[PDB]
Amino acid sequence: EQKERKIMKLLLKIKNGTPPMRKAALRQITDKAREFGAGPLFNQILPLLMSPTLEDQERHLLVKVIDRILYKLDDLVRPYVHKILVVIEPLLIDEDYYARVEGREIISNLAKAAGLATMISTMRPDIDNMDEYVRNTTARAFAVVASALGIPSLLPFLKAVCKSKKSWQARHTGIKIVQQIAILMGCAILPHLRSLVEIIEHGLVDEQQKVRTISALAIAALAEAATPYGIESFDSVLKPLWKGIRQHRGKGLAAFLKAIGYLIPLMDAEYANYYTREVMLILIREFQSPDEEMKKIVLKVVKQCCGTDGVEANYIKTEILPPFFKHFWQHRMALDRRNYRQLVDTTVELANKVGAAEIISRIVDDLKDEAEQYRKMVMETIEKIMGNLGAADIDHKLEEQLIDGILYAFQEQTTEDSVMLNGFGTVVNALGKRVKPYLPQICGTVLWRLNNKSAKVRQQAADLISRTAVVMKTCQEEKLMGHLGVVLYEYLGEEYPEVLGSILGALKAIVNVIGMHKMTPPIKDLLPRLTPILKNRHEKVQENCIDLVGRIADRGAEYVSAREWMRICFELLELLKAHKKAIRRATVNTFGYIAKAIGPHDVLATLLNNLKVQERQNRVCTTVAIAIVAETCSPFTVLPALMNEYRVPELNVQNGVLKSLSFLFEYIGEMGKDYIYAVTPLLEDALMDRDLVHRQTASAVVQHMSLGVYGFGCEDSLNHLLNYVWPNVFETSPHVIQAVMGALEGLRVAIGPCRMLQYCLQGLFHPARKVRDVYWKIYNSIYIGSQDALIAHYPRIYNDDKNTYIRYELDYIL
Amino acid sequence: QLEHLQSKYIGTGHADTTKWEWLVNQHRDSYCSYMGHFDLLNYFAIAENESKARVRFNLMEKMLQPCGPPA
Amino acid sequence: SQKAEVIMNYHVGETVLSLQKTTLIPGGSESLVYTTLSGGIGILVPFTSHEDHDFFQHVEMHLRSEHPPLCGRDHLSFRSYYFPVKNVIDGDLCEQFNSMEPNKQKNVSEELDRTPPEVSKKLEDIRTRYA
Amino acid sequence: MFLYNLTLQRATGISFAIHGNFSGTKQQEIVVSRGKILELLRPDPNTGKVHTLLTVEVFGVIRSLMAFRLTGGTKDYIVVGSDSGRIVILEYQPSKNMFEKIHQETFGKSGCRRIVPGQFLAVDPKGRAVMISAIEKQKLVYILNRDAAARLTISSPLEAHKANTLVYHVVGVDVGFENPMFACLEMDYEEADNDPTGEAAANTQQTLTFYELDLGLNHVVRKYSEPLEEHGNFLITVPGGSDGPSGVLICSENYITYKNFGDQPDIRCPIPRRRNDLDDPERGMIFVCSATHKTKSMFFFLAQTEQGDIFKITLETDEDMVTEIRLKYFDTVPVAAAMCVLKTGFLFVASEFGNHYLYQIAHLGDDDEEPEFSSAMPLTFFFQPRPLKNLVLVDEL
Amino acid sequence: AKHHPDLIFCRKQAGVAIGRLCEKCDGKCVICDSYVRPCTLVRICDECNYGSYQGRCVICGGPGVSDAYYCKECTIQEKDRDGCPKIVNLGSSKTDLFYERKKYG
RNA sequence: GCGCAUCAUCCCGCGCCACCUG
RNA sequence: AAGACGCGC
Ligand SMILES: [Zn+2]
Ligand SMILES: [Zn+2]
Ligand SMILES: [Zn+2]
Repeated sequence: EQKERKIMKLLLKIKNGTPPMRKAALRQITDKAREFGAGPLFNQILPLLMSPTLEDQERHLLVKVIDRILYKLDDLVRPYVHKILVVIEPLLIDEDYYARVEGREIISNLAKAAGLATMISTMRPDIDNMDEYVRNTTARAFAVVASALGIPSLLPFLKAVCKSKKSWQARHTGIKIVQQIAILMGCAILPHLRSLVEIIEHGLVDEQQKVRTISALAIAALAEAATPYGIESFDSVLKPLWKGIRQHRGKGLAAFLKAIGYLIPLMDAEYANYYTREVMLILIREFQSPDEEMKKIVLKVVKQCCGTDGVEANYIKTEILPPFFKHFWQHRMALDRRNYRQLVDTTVELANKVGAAEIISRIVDDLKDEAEQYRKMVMETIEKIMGNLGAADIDHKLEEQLIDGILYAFQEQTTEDSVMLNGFGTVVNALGKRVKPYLPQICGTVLWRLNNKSAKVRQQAADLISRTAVVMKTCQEEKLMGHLGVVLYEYLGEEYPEVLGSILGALKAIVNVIGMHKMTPPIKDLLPRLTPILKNRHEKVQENCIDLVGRIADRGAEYVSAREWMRICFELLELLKAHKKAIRRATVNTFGYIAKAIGPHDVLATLLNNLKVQERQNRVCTTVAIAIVAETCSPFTVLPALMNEYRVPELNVQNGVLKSLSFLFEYIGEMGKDYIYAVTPLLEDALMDRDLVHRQTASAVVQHMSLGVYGFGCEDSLNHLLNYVWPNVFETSPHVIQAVMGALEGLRVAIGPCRMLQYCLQGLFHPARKVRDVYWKIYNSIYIGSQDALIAHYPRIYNDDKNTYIRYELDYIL
Repeated sequence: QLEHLQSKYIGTGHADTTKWEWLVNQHRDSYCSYMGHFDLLNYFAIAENESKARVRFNLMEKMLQPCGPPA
Repeated sequence: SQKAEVIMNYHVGETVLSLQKTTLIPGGSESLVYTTLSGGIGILVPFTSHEDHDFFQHVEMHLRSEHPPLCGRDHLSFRSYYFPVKNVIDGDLCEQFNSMEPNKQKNVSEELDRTPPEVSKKLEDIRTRYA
Repeated sequence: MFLYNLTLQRATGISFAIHGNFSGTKQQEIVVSRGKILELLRPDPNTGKVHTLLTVEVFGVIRSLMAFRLTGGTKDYIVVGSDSGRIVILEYQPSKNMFEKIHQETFGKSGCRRIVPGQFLAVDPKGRAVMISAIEKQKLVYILNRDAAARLTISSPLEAHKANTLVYHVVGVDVGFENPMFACLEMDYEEADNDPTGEAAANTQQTLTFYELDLGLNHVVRKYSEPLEEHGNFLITVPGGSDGPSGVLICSENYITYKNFGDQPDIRCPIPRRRNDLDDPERGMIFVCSATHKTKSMFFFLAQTEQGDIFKITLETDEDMVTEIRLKYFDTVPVAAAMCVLKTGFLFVASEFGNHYLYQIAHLGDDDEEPEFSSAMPLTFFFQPRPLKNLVLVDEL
Repeated sequence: AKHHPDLIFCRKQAGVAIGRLCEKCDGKCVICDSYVRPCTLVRICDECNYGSYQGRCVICGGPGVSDAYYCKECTIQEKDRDGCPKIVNLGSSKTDLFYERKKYG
């Protein structure tokens, strides 16, 4: 009927149309859902999710509106909990991070809003379902719902399910639930570890292969969730696991090995060492297994065993390194992804534990292999080892072999990846002074890679130069660095944008490593060459050139004429519409250095004229620029211009200058106590009931000044400012409420809680309700912070004939 | 919607909190501050010919139900 | 009607039951000697010059920023316990400046463009003049 | 209009006291805390004189102070709880002659707040954990451990909050290499404010709550809740383990109660009174301070009453069961806020007001001419005060 | 955080570990989003730092490259003596942004 | 449906949270 | 081209 006839229109409005229309439609959906109900609304919403042709955007919007309407409704979704659950199950079973996060949030909201009894009633029957996908999604649902509202409320229920005898399916489901709780909760199951261990023990004893495998997985999950402590609660599981290790084979063997490897770090050093010695024979017997999953499992087990302190370097080297290294270095197993990452992690952990010497000395030869994946793997291991351990263990032979290997690897640059550059940079940084003889070779190779076939490999060459400039400068080869700089200077005419950005980054690095006065290119000609680069449109070149000219202004401002200073300021104003925030921050920094170098008159006049762009993106940037100019220059030479610009009746100009005053007061801090008197008439004018934005800006200025001048005795003007700020509490807009609350908090921390208590005591018991509510919230805000002074600031209340309200202990006289 | 810190604090009033709760909270805070401050406790123990232990014991007993019984 | 205004505020930390303004050392100057309920006796010394006041304020601020109290309590917050501090300079940090290791005291000495010996001389000048 | 603040005389009154080997040597030292000044002073056994060795100001209000040491170590650390919402562990360096901070962990807002920890502090006797508690609704537990570098380490705080409860005193309980145990005089008041009939004062008894510390599970749980016949004041830590049985003594009005977890029967013993009391009989008698002496041969407890009578408390017990508590009158001294019994036959008394004395114990008075009392005697007790006989005054501050 | 009221903090007991910030949030304050006067470090809670969550940005959730800090104003306002200042929500803007990017990308 | 205005709000092109699979 | 908020013809 009419209730349903108003549903599809809103659905088509929110699914089709401009964003304003769908936002408004969502607004009256949220507003009118109190009278709409839940029954027909869900009866119409759910078939939309049941549509096979559902899209990502439609599903996301519908789940969001369902989440909001369910948050609004406390206990009005009880009859449809089962439907919501069974329709969210496909949403959460998906392999999308955002989708599964939204699904788990939905189920948590279901658990919080709805009672446990109805959930149990609609929840029990599907535990013993024959289909496996529904069992998996129901296991995820149990995990999230037990995460909500706490696990102990349903822990005995889980024990009862796991103690089932009718079929092994119920025990499998219960062990899956325990594993899911272990994998999701993390550290929230530590107090309840013993009961879960006892529950999983008898399932482990069970003869069913699936049941014992899932029990081993649950034990491993519990161990990894209780990694720091919990061996005392796990010492009763070791014997069946050892029996399975010594008897079972196949997938069960893999699960038991994973469980024991997870449990090994839990115990002490001696027990872990003995168990690693026991399992090393089986590990060696299993290394050459064709299965990739088992190889990954044994790699993880080996890494965990090696991470423990029970083993020793000599023993591990003489037992496990030769066979593992012989059977775990092949291209066929290197072609994988999970095997790739697991092998990298295992090798780097082993190198950290036992040492890097041999583990790099007998892989530098393999670095020469023509395979690109093998080269990438060995270089990743090398760079991880260099970053983690260090490089103070290399002799001449190993270091020259490593240099030859890295040079050969970089020479055969076939794939497109930055890992090449990262590895080379880490290697050269780790080597330090010991690589100084070889620098001409790298210089020649990088030059040869630079000058060929029209700027394609020049990107990585310039990135490499920028990365290695530090060691290049510390190698005392100043003439070579100057030669590279000047050559790259005439190589500035490249049309390619990414190549130009790499060139700009390399120029930044070379001018940063060495002093600017020693740079061979002409700066007086460099700036006119960089100005067209400033007029470029690509983001990378724009940010690089803006930071470069910021460095120019910071250091090399003496050799730059004021005419081109003003011009590049003009294109800085023009460029302020950049999308990236880093570009805008660098731009306002450039204004700061320029105004520090030259008198803040022309730049200030140009900045003050950019407050009429009809877009707040440029206005805030100009505000920050004006604030930084006033901070880096004399404040008393900027304020009169700010007031003169305020004199115009332009609302945008007034808002900009007020924000500039707020930012300046925030930046200067305690030094600005002398300028408090100069801005009092402006604050009084802004605090007048004319514009909400004016009141917000005035409150922000008051709060910033109060925080800045706190502790220096400036209460005379602060009290007068509060006298006008206070009548702004009665507002409805959230932004002005937040600004007023911040201003009053600053005035409280500056003046003291006594005056705030005096003001808030006027209407704490007012006959009306809204004034009482706002006074109570203000009083709570005051009472939360600096409570120890209100006791002295409390007033005196006369006691009644039935209760005592007078503290007689304070009336004692000595 | 940052009211979590408001609700997670004990000793502050709200919309329909009566006078009795406010006064008993004030008395409890005053007693706790008296106990914390050594100088005021010493002043109290000097005013009456007693000991600091007895004064703090009596102050602890006064924390059971200040301002008479609830109405 | 007419209301007076407070021009100075401080928090000694202990109850004060004595307050007098009389000279202590012959040939000295008037000081505001006070005695507290905890058994401590202190005096208040006015500043005879603006340069000395600026130097003392800079020293106090630098010590507060560089040398925190042992129990991890904010010195400014401790002094502004019940009411904000007003026109009072704490000398406890200035006297404790003589107890730190040489590195930090020398570092703050060039940071103030001064030298530790004359700094200690200036610190002891007030003590030997007003007490 | 600018004044300079100076301090001609430092604070002298003593609010807390503690003793230990703070220099790593066999020489005992005393660390007492003033109102806002922390200073170290030690006596000379050869001459009996006391000289201050270090004096610093902390710019804060000290609410608790006690010392501890790690097992197998030789140096004692200093833990102080100030009005700031953080805990700091100190260490004394004899070479630098100054206190060196070792750790600093923040857990709440600053100031003497009702629900901010810092008022009550407890340390495990073995020296493996420290507990800090608030007046109401807040309790925190920390784990003390030594890494491979022989440096102090601090773990994360533990959640031990209980809503709508009041805590009177917190003190550690010896377990003898078992999990650390903490006992407090926790009591509830939720029903007190919900009864308009005025019966809040009546039918409301204290409880002796016990808290474990499970290292394996890294969590704290309440152990028991035993109602008490009458309100208590403070607890005493009985040296447990191999040297004596574990337990706690409860000090109340005209009575002392011994309690222990398990199947330990309660022991009660009335506090003896003077001969022909000139005070009002209706006034009760409580305890103001206590000390201990964990001698290897035999341990004993010292306590002081409101009027200053010193009672030597001797505990008689079987291998695992307590038999009786034997009280005995030692001497009479001025009322002291804190008392510490030093080694080598020296006793330090930090008087509540006036000068502080340093007596010297000469005769232990084991079964002297004065008869002793016991809990086995059916029904009060009366003793005749005598001048100073066991203690001999040597030096005073 | 400040700009978006939807994001909320876990507000749990502070631990011993130190939070991290990504390159984008290198200088932003964890509360008021300011780049002025970083004084004190930021402590993280045990729940917010476990396994995969280790070395993650406090504000957005990227890889951790720099240590977090508290600004001078936040320290003055006594706001750093509170619970864990880590956002547990994923943000409403991020979901819509990712969905539209996936659709038009 | 019009004209507006605020939050140094987003603008980053794909990311990776225990997993698929005989 | 996007997350929220408030303003009247
Ligand atoms: Zn980030
Ligand atoms: Zn957290
Ligand atoms: Zn901040």
